[PDB]
Amino acid sequence: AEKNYVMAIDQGTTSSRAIIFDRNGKKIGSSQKEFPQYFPKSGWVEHNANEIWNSVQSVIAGAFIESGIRPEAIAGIGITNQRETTVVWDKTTGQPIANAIVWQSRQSSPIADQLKVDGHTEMIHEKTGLVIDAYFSATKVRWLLDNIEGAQEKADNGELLFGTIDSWLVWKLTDGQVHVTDYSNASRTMLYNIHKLEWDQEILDLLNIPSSMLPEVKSNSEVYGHTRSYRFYGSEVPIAGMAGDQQAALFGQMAFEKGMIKNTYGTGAFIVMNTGEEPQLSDNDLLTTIGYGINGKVYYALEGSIFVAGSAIQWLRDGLRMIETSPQSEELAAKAKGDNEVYVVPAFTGLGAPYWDSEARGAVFGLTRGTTKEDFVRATLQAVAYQSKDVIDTMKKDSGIDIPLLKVDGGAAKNDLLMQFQADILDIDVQRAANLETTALGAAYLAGLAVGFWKDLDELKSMAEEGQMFTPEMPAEERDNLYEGWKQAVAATQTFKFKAK
Amino acid sequence: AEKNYVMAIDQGTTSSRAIIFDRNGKKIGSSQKEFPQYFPKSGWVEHNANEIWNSVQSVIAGAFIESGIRPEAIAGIGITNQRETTVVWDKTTGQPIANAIVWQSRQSSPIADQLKVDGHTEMIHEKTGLVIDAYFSATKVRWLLDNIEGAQEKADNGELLFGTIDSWLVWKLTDGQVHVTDYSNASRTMLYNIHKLEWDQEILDLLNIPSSMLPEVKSNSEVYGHTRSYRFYGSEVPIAGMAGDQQAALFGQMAFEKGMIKNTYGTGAFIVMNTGEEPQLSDNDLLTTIGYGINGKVYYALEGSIFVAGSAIQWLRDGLRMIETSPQSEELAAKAKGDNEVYVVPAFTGLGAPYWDSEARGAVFGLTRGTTKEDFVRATLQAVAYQSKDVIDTMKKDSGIDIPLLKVDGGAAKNDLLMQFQADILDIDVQRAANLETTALGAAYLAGLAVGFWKDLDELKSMAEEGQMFTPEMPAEERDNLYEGWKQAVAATQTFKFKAK
Repeated sequence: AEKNYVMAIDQGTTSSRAIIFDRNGKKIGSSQKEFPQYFPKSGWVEHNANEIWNSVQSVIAGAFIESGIRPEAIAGIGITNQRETTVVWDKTTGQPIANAIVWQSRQSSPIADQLKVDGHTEMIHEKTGLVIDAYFSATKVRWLLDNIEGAQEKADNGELLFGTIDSWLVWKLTDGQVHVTDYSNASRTMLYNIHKLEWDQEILDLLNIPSSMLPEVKSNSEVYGHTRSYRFYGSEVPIAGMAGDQQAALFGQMAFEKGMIKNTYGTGAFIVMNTGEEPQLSDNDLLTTIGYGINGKVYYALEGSIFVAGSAIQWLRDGLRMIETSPQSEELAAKAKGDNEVYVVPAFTGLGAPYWDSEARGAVFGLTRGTTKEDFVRATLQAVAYQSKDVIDTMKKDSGIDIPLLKVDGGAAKNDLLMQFQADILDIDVQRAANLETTALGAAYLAGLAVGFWKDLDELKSMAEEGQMFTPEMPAEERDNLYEGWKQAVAATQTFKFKAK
Repeated sequence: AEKNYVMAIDQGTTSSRAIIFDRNGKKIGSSQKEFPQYFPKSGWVEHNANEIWNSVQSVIAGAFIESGIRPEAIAGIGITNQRETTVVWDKTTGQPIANAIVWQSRQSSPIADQLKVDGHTEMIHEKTGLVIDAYFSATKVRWLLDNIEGAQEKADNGELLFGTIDSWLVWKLTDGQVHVTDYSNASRTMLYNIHKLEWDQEILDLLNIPSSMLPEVKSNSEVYGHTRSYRFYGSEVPIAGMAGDQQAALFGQMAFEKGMIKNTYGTGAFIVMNTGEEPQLSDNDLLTTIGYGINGKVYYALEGSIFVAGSAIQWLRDGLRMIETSPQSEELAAKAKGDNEVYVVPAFTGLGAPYWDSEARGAVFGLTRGTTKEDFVRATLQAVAYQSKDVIDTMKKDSGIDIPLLKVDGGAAKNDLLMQFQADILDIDVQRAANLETTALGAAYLAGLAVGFWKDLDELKSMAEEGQMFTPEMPAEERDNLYEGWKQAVAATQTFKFKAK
């Protein structure tokens, strides 16, 4: 009955993963599994919430199998997830009313556009810290209530429940007894007032979304409940940590103080800076969101979202069929002999921060007869490094402070050439985490703190390990020219706004 | 809780699988997973027994996840397995002393040859119904005790245990509380007397194998014990059915009466005929083994083993890299345009029944400038149909009876073209099971009968499923020419016995 381990579940965009950690933060067992991605229409991205649940069941079992640990030895469970993605389900049957709409989907953009034409931009920003876009949960719920036959009526009759992925997983783990979400995930819905810390009745009324659908909002570190005995191999394990994946990574990077910033390279790339208990500054071209709430306090953050990063490589593999495997991209890019003047702006679903141009589409520039597959792949990889600079330069201007160090993590961070390029273009040190899955580590820490597995933040910091440090080694003239080309490439991309009439 | 399902675990040569069945015998959930194959020296084949256990834990979990059924709803578990494969482990640590030696391995052939030169053939055949060969467990255990430093002494002191895969799995499921095996698996060890129904001391003494290593032998349908709640996802479930995979298939085909025969096409192909409560003395060139023990009686069988069947296709994929995937073989074979005079005799590790020539190796004949990849693949696939005829003709000769019908199952039986060819060459009806995994079905039936899930054999017959029937449609002339060529090819293969030095 000795509880010597904590489990973290990371439900991502294209795969789910579960990891069991010991008191020292060491990985004892891990498992990962992909699940189906659906693209019913150009720009639309959907997931089957039941398939997501099955992938989570699979990796939880997989982690126990690799570790050889008994479920009764788990002290607590932490859950982290792809944010914004929306699920609406029937409370009695627990069956989703349709596929979940992924954060990547643009299917609800017409609703978002209408909200802007009505002049609600400043209003929404004041309350939520966000920009009006189909990226967030709000318009996705509206889309579901508009397009799923009889859904609005069911919702008005209090038969339907809304939830981002964290809420959906806890509902499953507690078999319908707990319907909750944490501050971080709630702030990404565009339905939550991040200053008053409550669901915004004004926005809810505006979008005709009943309150009966909404989960209780709680902190990121506390016992929300426990797994049903039959939901965790006979044990009732405490579910005590919850956070959106990018915020969990911030916590896992131990970015607990104002100014601390990180970038996670995954399906998309997300730069997040801790701004403390007071979001006292300008957040122009960025997002003001809740980093995490612990010990009765709420810590805000500034964020810059780059929608397409790893998915650009997936496109080279599945769309153009240019590369056989995603990891192969690194091999090909390292062999590029071009002048490095080719630019790929993979804005498949619009440009993210600091642009926020939903009308822009993917583009390529500087192509010559000598451009090779290697050059094309290299340009595609470099795009995330360039836009990360666009975001960091914006943060520096908004915060007014200086950023001498960037902590990084995520799958793509494994590419040494790319991380070196990132440091080179930014002209600041880039410190990679000892273990790329800092997202899961962050969730584990939140749960661990809630159940006393770890006594306080200081004990966490004592587990810190030093990861590979990448220092700039590129002249000012070169990096200036490289970045200038990128700026002009994005500008040209933004001029192409063809709309068939 | 209410028990409305039965689970079957089939631990095969290259993969493991778990299937959950309902009262009507319908599949509610299934899962399969491959595990590592090790080839240390040419002719040697080994498995890591812990990796096999992990593959089983994986598919058990996968079957529950796909089915949506809870372990508390399982009435009983049936276990079936690759036969002969040997594991020797430390009773205390539970750790295997080395990799398990697979039935395919020839590493113990020097030990088997030495037994023949010493003239023990008649003695062994009379006691076990088998032939002296590295195929069976006996020489594998001796190999382990000869080559694993300190193993013999630990065995003499009773610290080591021996077990075929079924025994190892039950040992793992009961966390070392039960060390048992069934009649069918014990009969394949070449250490068990199938007439007296007990381990044979004379053979044990001959091979210097301590009786302290041996498991208790029980029937194929009875509760051997219950799972430990932490070894079967939270529940203590009866383990009530156990049988070698080929015998489990025989039971699943419902070949309960004397004369009923079947062939299972998988990694290898095995023809098994039920001989009733009487072991057939006229078994020249074949094997007399135990089919299964149930209702207080023991039913024997006559067997013909074709070692290389599906593994020949695996060879075309991984060895010659002639085909991209195993299923691609059928598509290629269907396109062959040659006159079908190319013969492939895939005796990689020697010829099985009715030849039993351990010195023969793989060979090909009838090649011409016009022979294509398609022709080569078709010839490879046809080899199993030809040797199956060699086996069936031997059974007819030994039993002195006709065989009008042959029931077939197995993953490879899915090839309509191959099954029709089988029927054409044999000139008899070939009835394929509606459910190719009759092996798992047989295991589920044995376990079901043991826990009263099904009351009797007549109830099993009631849920019988009708499969595709294949009738001969090839003229005697073509039929005889095709087969005559095969006989001449095998004869030529047996003349090549080159031994360096």
